[PDB]
Amino acid sequence: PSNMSLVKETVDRLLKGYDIRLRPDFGGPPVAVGMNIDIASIDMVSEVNMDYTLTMYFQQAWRDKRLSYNVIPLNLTLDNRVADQLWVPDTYFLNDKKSFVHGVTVKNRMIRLHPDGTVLYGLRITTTAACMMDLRRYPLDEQNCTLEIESYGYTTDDIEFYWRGDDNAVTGVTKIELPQFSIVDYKLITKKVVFSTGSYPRLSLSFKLKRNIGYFILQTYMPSILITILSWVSFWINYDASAARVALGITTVLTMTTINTHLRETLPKIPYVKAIDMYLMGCFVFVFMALLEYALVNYIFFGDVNAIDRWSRIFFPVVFSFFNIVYWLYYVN
Amino acid sequence: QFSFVGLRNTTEVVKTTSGDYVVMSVYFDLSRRMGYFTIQTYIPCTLIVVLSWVSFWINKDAVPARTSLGITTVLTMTTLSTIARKSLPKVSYVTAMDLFVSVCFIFVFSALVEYGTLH
Amino acid sequence: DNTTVFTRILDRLLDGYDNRLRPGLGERVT
Ligand SMILES: *[C@@H]1O[C@H](CO)[C@@H](O[C@@H]2O[C@H](CO)[C@@H](O[C@@H]3O[C@H](CO[C@H]4O[C@H](CO)[C@@H](O)[C@H](O)[C@@H]4O)[C@@H](O)[C@H](O[C@H]4O[C@H](CO)[C@@H](O)[C@H](O)[C@@H]4O)[C@@H]3O)[C@H](O)[C@H]2NC(C)=O)[C@H](O)[C@H]1NC(C)=O
Ligand SMILES: *[C@@H]1O[C@H](CO)[C@@H](O[C@@H]2O[C@H](CO)[C@@H](O[C@@H]3O[C@H](CO[C@H]4O[C@H](CO)[C@@H](O)[C@H](O)[C@@H]4O)[C@@H](O)[C@H](O[C@H]4O[C@H](CO)[C@@H](O)[C@H](O)[C@@H]4O)[C@@H]3O)[C@H](O)[C@H]2NC(C)=O)[C@H](O)[C@H]1NC(C)=O
Repeated sequence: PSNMSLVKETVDRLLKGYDIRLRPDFGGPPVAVGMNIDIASIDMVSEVNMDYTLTMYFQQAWRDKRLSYNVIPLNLTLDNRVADQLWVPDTYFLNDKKSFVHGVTVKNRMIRLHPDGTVLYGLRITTTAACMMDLRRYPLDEQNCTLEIESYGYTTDDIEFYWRGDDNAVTGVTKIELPQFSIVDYKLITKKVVFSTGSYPRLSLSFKLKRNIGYFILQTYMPSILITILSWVSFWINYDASAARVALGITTVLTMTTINTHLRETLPKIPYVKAIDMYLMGCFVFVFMALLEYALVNYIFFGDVNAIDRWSRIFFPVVFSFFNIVYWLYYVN
Repeated sequence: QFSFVGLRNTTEVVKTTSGDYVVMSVYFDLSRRMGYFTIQTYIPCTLIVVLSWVSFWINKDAVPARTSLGITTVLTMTTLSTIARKSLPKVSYVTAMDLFVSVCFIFVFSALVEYGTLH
Repeated sequence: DNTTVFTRILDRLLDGYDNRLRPGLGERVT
């Protein structure tokens, strides 16, 4: 039990005469606050609010020469309740609408005073970081989202952020299986943004999310396309007696309206047509013009006619195919 | 929506950046209770599929009646697909329920175009 | 030695300060 008393006296010695107000090496070179992240999971991507909920094992290791011990050849890992008694980087996430550290069972948090002095401080954080969504190519979009770590009150003179490990500082991203997204790539940047007061440190973790078209091609595009095909069926019916053709044509726009109404619930209200509303409206225009084609041919016949029928029949599939080709080419790239 | 078949405990070591930890995982063997979804979705959509056959049994030229039946079926099928979408998350998987409703969808479409070619 | 001066200044700042009263109460607007 001698080691128990030794650890007790050493911890008491360390925490005695410790000023939380003073950063490590105050009045000296900047303290190199290395960082390390391990994304546990990306819970969801809220495009309506333009933000994503991310849960990560945020960690930040720095050196504090005061918290230096040599007698015990081991790495103490004190209770998480001691963090309030030690200096900590005043880190904040610039784009952070809402976040909290998990509390069950005890406050999820770590301290580990290594023998040299390196303090491995880590928290289990859930963040609803903000991410400006340019949903103009949606659903064929490549939304880019970032987390912006930055010190609040300290300038680059006093503090300095770096990824301990050039790229290994971020881990667990590959195993993440987003529901509607695929994390094509992630990059880590270490800038020094210059503000009015001075140059502040900055680390910008970035994820280049790619929308999973496999889900939405059947969820949204497939019904609309299928209904468009049904519109083509109208032309086959007849011209001598087309009272059925009018009914078949006019039902399709109602189907379109129902599909659109259900779709609008999930989407935001960005004014640009996006890749989705443009296609839905174009299909709406095509079916509407099919109804107008029926109107014109019916008026002319009751007012040569066979040629009008057949020319319309050939014209509609080819021009719709051109529309589909143009749209896919424009938005796929 | 599920039944607790049984529990199964485990204990292993997990390696992480901070160090080595022991993880106690309790596996709860949950078995799906399909009755609710069967009566909610499968039974009515299957009845829609049968309704498609009703249009087939309709005979004679009878263009207005055939068109009315065929086009009217797709509306209820679409509404059922929309309702099934509620419980479905945004997971990018080819869900069996989605496969089922899509099969019904293309079946009704095939029936309508079958009448189109017959006319 | 720089820290000693800094920490002594921080110690002496709050001495005699009563946060219940705004600066210059009864003398001028804050
Ligand atoms: C308490 O705290 C100490 C101090 O932080 C930590 O001790 C670490 O223990 C790990 C053991 O896994 C060491 O990892 C290995 O260290 C070797 C030597 O590192 C020294 O030299 C390198 C040279 O570049 C310096 O960068 C480093 O700072 C050290 O000065 C490395 O050579 C090893 O390299 C490879 O090892 C295997 C080989 O297969 C690979 O799997 C590894 O991934 C790696 O590529 C390896 O890195 C670590 O160095 C120790 N830290 C230090 C500072 O020495 C522990 O946290 C703990 N130690 C206790 C309780 O004893
Ligand atoms: C998701 O969206 C974010 C938007 O924030 C993208 O983040 C940008 O990524 C790019 C590329 O990684 C970053 O560009 C970087 O700029 C650094 C700063 O450049 C200055 O460097 C010195 C000061 O250190 C100046 O003197 C100099 O004049 C430059 O002005 C560079 O250092 C970076 O590395 C290399 O950049 C170029 C070559 O690309 C060359 O200067 C050098 O070879 C240099 O080594 C890098 O270029 C940018 O800063 C990030 N932030 C932005 C744009 O706001 C993400 O990239 C995106 N997601 C993906 C997956 O890309």
